[PDB]
Amino acid sequence: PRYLKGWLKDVVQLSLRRPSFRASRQRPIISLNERILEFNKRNITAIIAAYRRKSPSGLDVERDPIEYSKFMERYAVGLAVATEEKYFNGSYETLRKIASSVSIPILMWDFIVKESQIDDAYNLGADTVALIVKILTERELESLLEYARSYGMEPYIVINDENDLDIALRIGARFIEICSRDLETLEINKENQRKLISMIPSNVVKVAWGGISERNEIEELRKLGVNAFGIGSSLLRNPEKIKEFIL
Ligand SMILES: O=[N+]([O-])c1ccc2[nH]nnc2c1
Repeated sequence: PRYLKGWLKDVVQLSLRRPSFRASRQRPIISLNERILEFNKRNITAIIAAYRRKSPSGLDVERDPIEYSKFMERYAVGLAVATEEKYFNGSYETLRKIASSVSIPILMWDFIVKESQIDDAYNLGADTVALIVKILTERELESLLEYARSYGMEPYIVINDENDLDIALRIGARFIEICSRDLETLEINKENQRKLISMIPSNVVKVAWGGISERNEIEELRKLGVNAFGIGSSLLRNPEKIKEFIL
């Protein structure tokens, strides 16, 4: 990984030691980036809802993951499931159960630093996995991106600044999350997010993530070319708010 500090250094050491999941996949790969493009063609707002318990950017929320996921199946373009253990109180078992209960695309949100975590994502039923430029070298990114593609997944490349966007372009990312939240400091900068969005070619599927809370900001971002919108805490507090974000 990269040289890191603070909680990101801790979570990378944890991920390096995380045991593998050793069962077989029991569902097809359902492409999230293609379903986003289909929603775009249907002029349906494409919302990626997240399930987590703890978060460095929120108070804990304890709710039933299956009631939540089955509700979101009716409205969301896909579901992100936070599986990191210490800072998100996530679990592979939770991802496994959600993936078995719904038929929309599932993104595994974790801090992927070794190929076995991609094996894990595949075997658990996730359709794609996040790769975070801030924690990986260019060599590691390209290797993990190629490894995920060899399973038929199109990884979800997470960027937060200009250096990250440069690396995402270098490595041939086709599916990019422009995250407004710096993971080291937890600060949000939407001006920087919009600058990055303006520098991404049209053929890349773009997801805006980070402090999205209002229908009007979705519409503004869609006008700038963003294809889909990620929303965590707001929907974890009140799932039914997604109906307003779409309608
Ligand atoms: O909790 N999440 O599933 C989740 C998904 C994507 C994100 N991007 N930035 N933070 C994120 C959190």
